[PDB]
Order: sequence, then structure tokens, then C-alpha cells
Amino acid sequence: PHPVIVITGPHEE
Amino acid sequence: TDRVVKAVPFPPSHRLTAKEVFDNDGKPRVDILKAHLMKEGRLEESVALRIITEGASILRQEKNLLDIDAPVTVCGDIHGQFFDLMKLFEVGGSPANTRYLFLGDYVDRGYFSIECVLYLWALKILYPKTLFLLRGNHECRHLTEYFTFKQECKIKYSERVYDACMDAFDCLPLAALMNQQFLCVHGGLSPEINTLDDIRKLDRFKEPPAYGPMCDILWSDPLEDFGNEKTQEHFTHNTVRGCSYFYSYPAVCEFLQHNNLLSILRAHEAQDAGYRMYRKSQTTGFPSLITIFSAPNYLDVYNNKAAVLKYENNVMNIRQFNCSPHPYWLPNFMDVFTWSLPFVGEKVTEMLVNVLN
Amino acid sequence: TDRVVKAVPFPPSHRLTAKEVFDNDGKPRVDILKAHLMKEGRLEESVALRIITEGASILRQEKNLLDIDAPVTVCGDIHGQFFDLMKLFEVGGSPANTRYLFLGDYVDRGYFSIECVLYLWALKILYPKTLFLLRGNHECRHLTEYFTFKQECKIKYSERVYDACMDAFDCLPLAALMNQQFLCVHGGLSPEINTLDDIRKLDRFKEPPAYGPMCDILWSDPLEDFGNEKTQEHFTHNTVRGCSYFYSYPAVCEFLQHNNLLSILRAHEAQDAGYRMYRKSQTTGFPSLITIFSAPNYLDVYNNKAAVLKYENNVMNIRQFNCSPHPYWLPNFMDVFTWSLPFVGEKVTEMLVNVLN
Amino acid sequence: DADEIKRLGKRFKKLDLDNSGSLSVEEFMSLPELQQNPLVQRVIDIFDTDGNGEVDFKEFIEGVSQFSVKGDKEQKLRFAFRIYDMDKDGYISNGELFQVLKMMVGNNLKDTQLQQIVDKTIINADKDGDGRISFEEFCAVVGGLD
Amino acid sequence: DADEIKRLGKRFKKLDLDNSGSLSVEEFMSLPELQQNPLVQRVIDIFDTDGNGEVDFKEFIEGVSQFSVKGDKEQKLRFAFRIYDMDKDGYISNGELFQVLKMMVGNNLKDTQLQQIVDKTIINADKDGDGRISFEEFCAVVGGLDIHKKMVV
Ligand SMILES: [Ca+2]
Ligand SMILES: [Ca+2]
Ligand SMILES: [Ca+2]
Ligand SMILES: [Ca+2]
Ligand SMILES: [Ca+2]
Ligand SMILES: [Ca+2]
Ligand SMILES: [Ca+2]
Ligand SMILES: [Ca+2]
Ligand SMILES: [Fe+3]
Ligand SMILES: [Fe+3]
Ligand SMILES: [Zn+2]
Ligand SMILES: [Zn+2]
Repeated sequence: PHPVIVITGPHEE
Repeated sequence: TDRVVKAVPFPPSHRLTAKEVFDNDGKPRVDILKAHLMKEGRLEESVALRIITEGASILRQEKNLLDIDAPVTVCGDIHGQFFDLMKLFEVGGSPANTRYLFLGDYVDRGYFSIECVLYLWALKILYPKTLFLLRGNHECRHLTEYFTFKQECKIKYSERVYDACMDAFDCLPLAALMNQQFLCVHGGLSPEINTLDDIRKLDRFKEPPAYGPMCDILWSDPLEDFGNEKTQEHFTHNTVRGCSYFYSYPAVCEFLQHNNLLSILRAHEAQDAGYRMYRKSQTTGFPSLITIFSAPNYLDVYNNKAAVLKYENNVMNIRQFNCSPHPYWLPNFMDVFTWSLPFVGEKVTEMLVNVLN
Repeated sequence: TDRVVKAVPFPPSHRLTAKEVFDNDGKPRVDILKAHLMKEGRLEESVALRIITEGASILRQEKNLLDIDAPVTVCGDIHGQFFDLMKLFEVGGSPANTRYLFLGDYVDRGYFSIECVLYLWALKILYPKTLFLLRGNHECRHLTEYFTFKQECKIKYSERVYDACMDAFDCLPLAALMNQQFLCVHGGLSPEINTLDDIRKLDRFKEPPAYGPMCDILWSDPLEDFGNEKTQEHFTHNTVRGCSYFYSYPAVCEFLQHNNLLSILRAHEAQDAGYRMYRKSQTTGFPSLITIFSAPNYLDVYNNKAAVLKYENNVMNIRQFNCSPHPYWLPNFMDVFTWSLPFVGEKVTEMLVNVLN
Repeated sequence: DADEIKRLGKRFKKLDLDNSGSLSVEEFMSLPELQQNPLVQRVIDIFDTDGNGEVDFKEFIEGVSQFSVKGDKEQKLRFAFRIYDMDKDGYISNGELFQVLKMMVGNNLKDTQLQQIVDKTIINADKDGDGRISFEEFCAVVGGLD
Repeated sequence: DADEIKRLGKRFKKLDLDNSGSLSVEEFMSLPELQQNPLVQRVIDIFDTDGNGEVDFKEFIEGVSQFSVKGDKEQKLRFAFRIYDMDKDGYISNGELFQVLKMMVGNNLKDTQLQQIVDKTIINADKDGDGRISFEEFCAVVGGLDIHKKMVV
């Protein structure tokens, strides 16, 4: 029911 | 000319007029503004003044507690790091089609605080209903005087601009309820804030008090051992800040459950990864507290990454990014004459003294 | 000596012995193995066979559908890029205290496939319950014969080593149920697989068929226009692969909801960013499909980043990385004599013909 | 100055090793304290009124003259200006300010960093737009300091 | 066979521009083809049995004879081996293989790239571990190719 956490990066652009 | 380092870009000396910044519809040309500010250019004092006052006018009409719908990009501290702010927008999405929520601390420490303020205010004027700005503890007189913002204004513009900014900061909303599930603030909670309504009851149009509700929203921090506490004290005095409190995991959970909230999103503390997720609530299994920090390589020394939180339906995307290059400045925005003159004087005096022996 | 480019490292000629690779307790010395393979050194044929056969014994005991709990680092294609694999473990964490799940395609195209296999199998022997390996479509006889693995085994070792690998590949599990939320496979879905139990009924110990559930698991791809399809067919034949299918966004969504799953994690298709997240399911608001690709600068030409998916309950961290340096190899693993002799015999004969005419 | 000229003449004859009647750069670098002073070259060049490279007695006298408890602020500010005004045309240019600061900063600043702050100092004190600093503009900047 | 020497003799005379009795490198490079061939010098060197820098008639005859329908795989390969074996000591050293390969490959491969494949080539064929290549080991690597069949004139 609650949001999932997605960690991405370091987004160079 | 005899300019030595040709390779280095020379800042424009031309100051943008009202005509060039504002189109005849009253909307600011943010893209022109960006390109100019990025070259370390200045706007005519009166134009910066207009940007600041019109931005204040809009902020002044908003509520203490903003109602923000998802999707939205949540950002932490900026601290005058204008060049990292430009990249922050690449990473988080253009404000032209992206809703934004800033948690404060736009000024001080960084040497481009006025540009950050002018660009964000210009953006606020252009996107009144989709870009939001909250008050951080640095958005006040007491701190901008001790740190660098007051001095930055005096050297780049005038104290008149500083005063206008101080009035604008007084209008900054104190918090935001996002997607009806998240309480967003710069610092944190207060033992005097049990419901969202306690926030609405506050008088935010003023310099932050040294204690009380407003102060706590801007200055509190989670305990160092948040989530692994050995002291059932919900709120203990913050000796690190010199004011406000340290709030514990139980204190947050209580406020979350009582208010039917999922989590508290805040900034205020630097994070090597640009963010930090704390102990999950027992009731929802979702992080009870999340710290978001958007100043990459803070103070040019920490080499930390910055991050912003893109929230979509049931998906929280934390996006990290690194620092960008920025122009150099001497401490306190000092010019090379003031900086080197004392040394020149004593060195010429010294030379003549030794020779006359 | 005559050696011209003296700064270039020379591969050792000594072949690691059984007592050097395995100790008293029957555990592989992965650190000695790593260091030796990085210098392009070999193991004694028998030692290679032992690693391959022992790993196979372990794999043979596992189920078609593995049950992998969080936390875990999910990795995509490697394709014999051993030196990038070394980087992979550095970014994803030591196998000594990190659970891993590779989605297949360990061999072909890259020139260090056998090294990748020996290292992963040794790791499988050392960490039987924390390091998981799935079968990719390249882990079979048909493809390794056509591409490069077979020839690699023959030149560096022997066909016996090849056959042993083929036997071991037949033991490789086909899928994994990760944290009871994600279905993990190399390729994707099958019109013949409506539930997770269908995967359990399959007999995986054999060369993959040209059609059927096992083939689809290893070979399927999402539609090119996945998520934005005007194509009503859930499964359409894959003309790109020459077998299996193209599955649509609806097919995936129908399969996810029916099995109470959150998302499908797969590899099989190279990504410039090292990964890809497809359209969010309308039932969970979470990406319905995720492709993970772990071979950076694939084929030495793509200049793509590689990535691994580190996961823990509700927290997915996508870690990227760039390629690393690797030794040079002529096509088909040719030696310089076999490569030039045809040219030499031709040029000399060409000279004499003109000399005598 | 009348009897003082005699006092200085004494120090001039000792400093002037070869007794050639003028002071060279080498003869100034003979003193232990001036060998570590980054402004030695600037002061000599300034004293060197006819730009022949050496400092004769006349220039020595007039040079030391600039400094006197009697000298007013304007005299000290003017001398300070000469320190930066390398080619002596009366205007501190971008390149000169850079080179004079470079002698004082050494390697503590990167060329790119020094160039940026030099450009920023000028733009803010360049009230007439020629990209150079006149004496008037100079005084305006270093006005209330001391 | 008596006719062969007469033909080879007339041919030798033609190539012998200045008519001194021997053939210099300068004269071989007079031909339009024998100047685009990166292995011409290597062939001249091998034909040049006494090492005087030139090729006399007898050497010309012995050289050409290696490439005959009368010869077998043995001598054909020995001639092949001699191309790589520059100092003629009966072994192919690491440097010699690199240099000869550099001649044919030119700049299409970087030094580090060519060196690495030279090392792996030697490691693979060097059965006694002396770091070099003997004729026997050479025959072991290049024998099933049957290159000798195309080495006939
Ligand atoms: Ca002199
Ligand atoms: Ca002079
Ligand atoms: Ca000048
Ligand atoms: Ca000027
Ligand atoms: Ca001749
Ligand atoms: Ca000879
Ligand atoms: Ca030799
Ligand atoms: Ca040998
Ligand atoms: Fe802050
Ligand atoms: Fe693949
Ligand atoms: Zn703060
Ligand atoms: Zn594949």
C-alpha cells in the first residue's frame, strides 16, 4: 500500500 | 588586452534591465536569467528588487502549511551553490513540466546565494502553482548576518536588496503536506506541535523566535541514535544547534500515527549520499523519517553526493548527482585590492627598512 | 631478452594445482584464484574439471525456481568480461557478506568466459546458500558452439572442460522468486506459464528446446513499444531472436497480478545505462518490468554503463559502473602463427612469382 | 632633504658593490631579507624612473622620498598604485593586476581562480567601462581601509 | 633441370641491373611488386646465406629451389620458420616474433596489444619453457593448416 524506494544515480546528466 | 588567462570566461558587466528580464505579459524570462546569472552577471538593482518583491507577494498569499499533490520533486539544502542548482533541475525535471518543493536553506556558505534566490523567485513568479518554497533556518536576519548572505548582497547589490530578501523570507511557508501522506519541513517536529492544525495556527510573518513552534520546525534534528534510543525522552534540547530539540523515533511515530501520516520528509543535515532513510515505522513498514540534502560536495570539501526525491504514485525515486564546477571567490566577497593591500604595504616598508641599514 | 614492450605484464606459465586451489576443508581459495586469473593464468585441467563438476553437483540439487530472500544483489549479463566482473563484485559487495543472484549469459562474445565460469563456480562452491546462478540463453551447446565459448575452452583448456561446462549449464536453475515479490529470469514470460508452479513442473536438465516454456524463460523480450503498444496480442513471435516471443505490458501486468507479484526482473537486452525500468503497473504503481545489464562497454564498442540491483525490503538501489582495462585477444583465440602464416606463405610466393616472371 | 642625502649616500655606496654609481637587481638581492620579499622587483622597477634597469642615486633619493611620516595619504595611495600599474601608463589593467598578485600569492591560487577574482575586482571598480582601473577608481576602492 | 638453371640464369641477369654477379636489395626493390611486399627484406636475408648483404647466383638457385613441386612440407615450413627467425639461431625469440609481426601488421595494432598476443602465442607453444620457439614447436602450432601447398613457384 506504501511506496517503494528506488535509489538511482549519481545521475551524471 | 593583456588579460593573462584567456581561457577563463570574463563576466559580463552589462546589467539586465526590466525590459530584458520581464516580457510584456509580466512573466520573467528565466532562460535568459539563467544564462546571465550563470556567467556571474548582475541584474539592475531595481530588477532584482522587482523579482524579490513580486515573489514575496505570491509567497505572502500562500498558507503556513502547503497542500502539495504528487507527483513532485522534493529538494533539500542549496546553500548558495547556484551551479549545483542548475544541475539539480536537469536531474529533477524542468519546472516547466515538473512540480517542485524546496525545503529551505537557499542562502549562506555558498558564494552564489543571491543568484539562487533570484532564480528561484523568478521561477516562483513564472510557476506560482507548481513550484513551492519552504523556509529553512538560514532564511532569516540573525543567520544571514553572521554567515555570508548579508555581505553577499552588500558587495554584489546593496543592503536595500538584503532588506527586501529578509521581508521575502518572512513570507516563506513553514511546511507542506504532500500527497496527503507526507509532512515536509526543513528541520522537524516540536513538542508543541501535535497536529497539522498547530502549524496553521502560527504567525510565520516575522524573524524566527529563539524558541517555540516556529523555531522547532526550522531547527530540530533527529537524535544521533534515532531509532536505537536508550532514553524514552521524546524531545531533548538540541545542544548542537544551540536551540530547539532532538526528536526521537517514538516521538515521530506518535505524531505520524495520530495524524495519519506515513513519514516526515526533511533536510537540515548534510548527508554523504545526499539522503538518509531512518528506522521504518512499525505500523507501515515505511521509513518514519527521511533526510534529503541537495548540496553536492558541500562547502567544496565533503565530496558528498546530493539528491532530490521524485515522488510518484507509490514510488519514491531518490536521485543522486555530483557537483558541478563554479567560479572562485575570496572569503567574504573581498576584492583583490583590499585583500592584498595590507601585505603590499608591510612588504614595501620592510624592503626599505632593510635597505636603509 | 628480445621482449620489446617490457612494461606489459607477462602471464604466468604455472598452472594452479589442486592443493593450491582447494584446502583441507574442501574450500576454494577464491583470492588466489582471482589474482591468478587476472594475470591470464590457467589452472591444471583436472582442477578446472573439479571446480566445474563440484559446482554442478550443488546446482543439480537446487529447484527450478529458487527462493531468494532479501537482501541480495541481482546482476545481469557478463558475457566473458571477467575484468568487469571483478569490478562488479567491488560495486556490489563481497560475496563473503553479500548475497548474489546472476541472471545468466556468463559466456560468449567476451574473451574471458572460462575465467568467469571458474570464478563464479568456485564462489558457488564456497557460498552455496548465498550466491545464486540462473541459466541464460547462452548457457547451452547450440550457442556456445556458434559463438566463442567452445573455441575458448579448446584453446585455453580442452574439449573435456567444455563438455563439463555443458553438463553444468544443464543443472542451472531457470528462475528465482526473490523476497516473494519479484520473478527473476534471464529472458522473460511464456504464454505457457500462468503461475510460478508451472516453472516447477519443468524438467531443466537438458539442452534448451527451440520452443516451449523453458525456451521462453531464457529467450523472451518485452515488445519494442512495451507499455505504449497498440498491439493487442500478449505474446507475439520474436522474429529478432528467431524463437520464443515478445511479451506486452498487458501480458506482464496480467501475470503479475494473478501471481501477486510486484515486478519481473530480467536481463537479456543490453542497456546504455546498465538498466531499464518499464511502464508502471496500474495495480501497484511500480515498474512492471526491469532489465538489468551488467557488461560495461559491451563488446568493447557500446560505451554503455553496467549496473547491478542491490535490494532489501522496499529499497531498490541501482548501482552503475564503467568498464575496466582487459588483455588483448585476436578473434577466435588465434595465435600469431596461425594468424600470419597464410599471409607469409602468400607474400613470399607472391614475391618469387614476380621475381621469376 | 639636505643632510639626509649624505646619510643615504653612505648606504648607497655600500649597497652598490661594484661602485658603478647605480644599484642593480643583483645588488639588491645581496641583502638576506630582500631575497624572500616578493615585492622587491616591483619596488625597484618603480624607483627605476628612466627604465634602464638599474637604480641610480637620484632615483634612490627620490625613491626613499615617497616614504616619510610627512607624506600624506595621497602619496601612499599613489605609491600603492604604482605597485600594480606595471607599465606605468596610469591605469591598472587586468593582466597587470594578475601578474602583481601572482607574485604575492605564488602557487597558493590556481591561475583560473586568480583570473576570476581579478576580473571580478575590476568589473566592480571599473566605473567607466574601459576594463582598467584608473587612480580615481583605485582610491574609491581602497578608500576607507588603512 | 638443366633448362631451369638457364631460365634462372637469364632471370638472374635481368634483375642484376649493374651486372656485378650478385643481387643487391636496391635491385630487388626496383621491381614494382617487391616494394609493396613487407616481407621482401626478410626473403632477401634468408636467400643471403653467407651474409654479405647480397644474393649471388648459387644462393638465388638454392633459394628458389625451396619453392618447388619437388620439395615437401619439411623445407617449406623451415623456410616459413626462417621468416620469423631473424638472427638465424634456430629459435624464434619473443622480440623477433613481435618485430616480424610488426612488419606485416604495421600500425593496425598498438604495441601493448601486439605484445600481449605475442606472449600468449609463445606461452601456448613453448613446451620446454625456455621462453622461445624451436622449429619443432613451430611445426606443432602451424602444421594442420597446410600452408606449404601454396608455397610453390
Ligand atoms: Ca651596479
Ligand atoms: Ca634607472
Ligand atoms: Ca598600466
Ligand atoms: Ca576604468
Ligand atoms: Ca648487382
Ligand atoms: Ca650472399
Ligand atoms: Ca632467433
Ligand atoms: Ca621452447
Ligand atoms: Fe543547512
Ligand atoms: Fe546477453
Ligand atoms: Zn538548516
Ligand atoms: Zn541473453
